[PDB]
Amino acid sequence: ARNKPLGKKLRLAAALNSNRNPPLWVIAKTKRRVTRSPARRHWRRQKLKA
Amino acid sequence: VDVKRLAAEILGVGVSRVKISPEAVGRLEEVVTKDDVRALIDEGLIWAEPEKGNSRGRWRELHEKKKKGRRRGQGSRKGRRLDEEEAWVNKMRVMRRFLNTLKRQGKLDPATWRQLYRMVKGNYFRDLRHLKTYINEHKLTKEPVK
Amino acid sequence: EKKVVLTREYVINLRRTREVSRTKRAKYAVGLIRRFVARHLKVEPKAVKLGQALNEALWARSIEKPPRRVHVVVEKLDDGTVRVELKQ
Amino acid sequence: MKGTPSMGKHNKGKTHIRCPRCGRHSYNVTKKYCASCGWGRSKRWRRYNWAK
Amino acid sequence: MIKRFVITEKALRLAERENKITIIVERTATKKQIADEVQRLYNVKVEKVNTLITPRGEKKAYVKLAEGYSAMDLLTKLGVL
RNA sequence: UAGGCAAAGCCGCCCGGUGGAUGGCUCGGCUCGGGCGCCGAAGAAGGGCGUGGCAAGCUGCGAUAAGCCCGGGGUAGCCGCA
RNA sequence: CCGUGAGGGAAAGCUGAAAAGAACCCCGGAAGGGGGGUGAAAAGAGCCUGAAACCGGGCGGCUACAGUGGGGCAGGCCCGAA
RNA sequence: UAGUAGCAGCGAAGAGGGGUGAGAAGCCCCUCCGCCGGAAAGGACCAGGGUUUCCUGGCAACUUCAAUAGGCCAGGAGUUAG
RNA sequence: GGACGGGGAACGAGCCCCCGCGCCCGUACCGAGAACCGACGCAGGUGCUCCUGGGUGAGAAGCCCAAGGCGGCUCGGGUGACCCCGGGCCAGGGAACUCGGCAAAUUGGCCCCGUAACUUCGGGAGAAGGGGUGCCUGCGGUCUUGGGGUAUACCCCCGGGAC
Ligand SMILES: [Mg+2]
Ligand SMILES: [Mg+2]
Ligand SMILES: [Mg+2]
Ligand SMILES: [Mg+2]
Ligand SMILES: [Mg+2]
Ligand SMILES: [Mg+2]
Ligand SMILES: [Mg+2]
Ligand SMILES: [Mg+2]
Ligand SMILES: [Mg+2]
Ligand SMILES: [Mg+2]
Ligand SMILES: [Mg+2]
Ligand SMILES: [Mg+2]
Ligand SMILES: [Mg+2]
Ligand SMILES: [Mg+2]
Ligand SMILES: [Mg+2]
Ligand SMILES: [Mg+2]
Ligand SMILES: [Mg+2]
Ligand SMILES: [Mg+2]
Ligand SMILES: [Mg+2]
Ligand SMILES: [Mg+2]
Ligand SMILES: [Mg+2]
Ligand SMILES: [Mg+2]
Ligand SMILES: [Mg+2]
Ligand SMILES: [Mg+2]
Ligand SMILES: [Mg+2]
Ligand SMILES: [Mg+2]
Ligand SMILES: [Mg+2]
Ligand SMILES: [Zn+2]
Repeated sequence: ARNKPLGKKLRLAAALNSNRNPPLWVIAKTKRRVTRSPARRHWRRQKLKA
Repeated sequence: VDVKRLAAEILGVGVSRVKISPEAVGRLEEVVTKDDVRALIDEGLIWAEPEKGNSRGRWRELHEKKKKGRRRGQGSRKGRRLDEEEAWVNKMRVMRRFLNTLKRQGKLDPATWRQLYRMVKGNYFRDLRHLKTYINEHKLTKEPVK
Repeated sequence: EKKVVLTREYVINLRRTREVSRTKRAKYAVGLIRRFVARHLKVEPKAVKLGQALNEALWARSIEKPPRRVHVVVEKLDDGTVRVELKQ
Repeated sequence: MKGTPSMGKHNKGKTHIRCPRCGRHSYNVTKKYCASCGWGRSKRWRRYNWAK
Repeated sequence: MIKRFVITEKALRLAERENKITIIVERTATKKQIADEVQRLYNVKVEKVNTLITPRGEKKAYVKLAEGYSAMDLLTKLGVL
């Protein structure tokens, strides 16, 4: 929406900050054991209930 | 970048009318800023195609023919063109302002004015010419009305 | 800069366009011309380059009505490519 | 109409939003209380023994 | 209250052309507090403060310095450039 | 007449591909026994958000933010899962 | 992660003693392939073992005038080291 | 089953030449051809979505085909009010 | 905002010049035949919610074309059997088809003439039925809108518009 309340906006900000895979050096550090993040999502598929 | 998107904003035209010369294909990859596009426009490598205005030559010729009476016969009418209610408004104003002027100038006595006023309201007269003839035929004024 | 080694004039009959679906006729005619030139000049159909006036002539009446025939000039180049252009 | 066409109308409204106390998407904005923890109608935390 | 400076392409352009510094501050800082902090820390005069909250939840202030102080000079002095 | 002699197809073994069974392993579970037993307006539990040089999650922590101070133990290594 | 919600809710363990985690050469657009290395063993990061179904290849037997699977007897071809 | 159904139907569709590139019907540029034009299509914008926006790079996966394209992937950036 | 009252000071404006201050939150983009909901980059639903040039036309109808956008309702090519889906035409007959005229066809706009039984007197009614319709060349009429003529209407002259 165009007209957002700040509280909702800050929950959207948190989801934006967490939506990313582990860095490449983490994959190296863990010998490829850690390659995915549970916070990884796509805006079209996994919907936030914000 | 999409150079046509930037060029359209600068030229103030639609993207559908922005032309980029094929001779500037080498320089399209180097465009970064709108000022870069302004360089290409200045060199004549990007311009705007003139817009199309629908030509009215055929219409203007037809418009003259219709003024002479052509192409408005029975087979060319599909609905109502004459506003009957508007015609009444014009007919009343034409007749009333003529009769009210004659009374204001003293050429018509108020008794004769009232009879004609009610006869105009009663759809007795076809048009102003008919009203004038009636006035002249029945000597309702001292001098004939032109 | 490319030299011309052979020049010929052909009348290509496009009547086969009237035997295929109306929705593709002008595009089909482009394929007919490429196959014709490749056959008569012994090249692959992808080596045939069509001139702008020829392409415009085929499309002058939109996708449904290409002309029944085209009179073209064919030029073979020193490197084996072939150019086809409307005779005008 | 009750199936796919009517699902089209679930695109713009809401019954619940996030609850400030428990954080779930369970605060009934019309009723003004949380369907999960009871915030807004109950100062004690809602939790029933029939729930595991 | 100041967390860092913004030294992006847009921020540097606003420093040179409009005498503005761009900073990230605590999200609860107001325009009044931002202006006071900049004046106290850097001994400049603030003309006005424009603020926004970024989609990542951080408060950004475009701070326009008065017409006797250079935004470009202040960034150089701080060594953030 | 049968063999050289063969289509598509069938059966069996070997090798490979696919798959992840079996076997071994186990810083996890479960059951039983013993202990110990309240926290909160000095603002709890719970939640949200933030916090690492490169850091998304978990764990920890709270703008002093995988941490600050004092003491005791522990001596040469350390910067959680990783 | 699913449901507006009350609520509901998975899958997913294993290189090696040591990274010694594959130098270097050739090919490929690249994933990669060949050669050549490490190791007791490729166990190669898609990582212990690696079954069956299933699919590919090789080998044995059959294969276009003969109606199918199972058993017994007689025979042909092929295997028959322990 | 099977390299089979579907990738038709709801009144638009492509073509020529050039460039890029390992590779081009499909990416970029021009020309020609078409569809909408009181709108499944142009202008604005609420809720809802939440970064999908913009720039650079890319093609293992994702798009009913292709791809050097992309609402995809990686890195960076962007929302200013008496 | 005004009025009508009460109280107070000696100053002082609704006028002119001049000075100061104006916090907090939203603000990107889609806004849908791919950014929303429908498990989907779904012919549905939400939102065509609000706005739209020219010609023809009664028309915000259809058809054609601007401004502006699109060729992405995200397979391509060849062939031109049958059969299927969606369309066109069909001699003579004209419902013989079929449960049934289902489907298809006929009619169709506008102007003139004309219009029955019945009726709750309103209607029935576009009843029914008959005729006309293009293009071109001239001649008129009814108005309208400005200007110029003694000139506010009429009248004359000039320019434009409608029927
Ligand atoms: Mg959705
Ligand atoms: Mg006509
Ligand atoms: Mg009337
Ligand atoms: Mg129901
Ligand atoms: Mg409600
Ligand atoms: Mg603001
Ligand atoms: Mg065989
Ligand atoms: Mg807590
Ligand atoms: Mg193994
Ligand atoms: Mg033996
Ligand atoms: Mg098929
Ligand atoms: Mg159309
Ligand atoms: Mg297409
Ligand atoms: Mg059209
Ligand atoms: Mg229309
Ligand atoms: Mg629209
Ligand atoms: Mg984009
Ligand atoms: Mg890009
Ligand atoms: Mg992305
Ligand atoms: Mg905007
Ligand atoms: Mg689609
Ligand atoms: Mg246009
Ligand atoms: Mg096809
Ligand atoms: Mg017939
Ligand atoms: Mg019958
Ligand atoms: Mg019968
Ligand atoms: Mg019918
Ligand atoms: Zn709650």
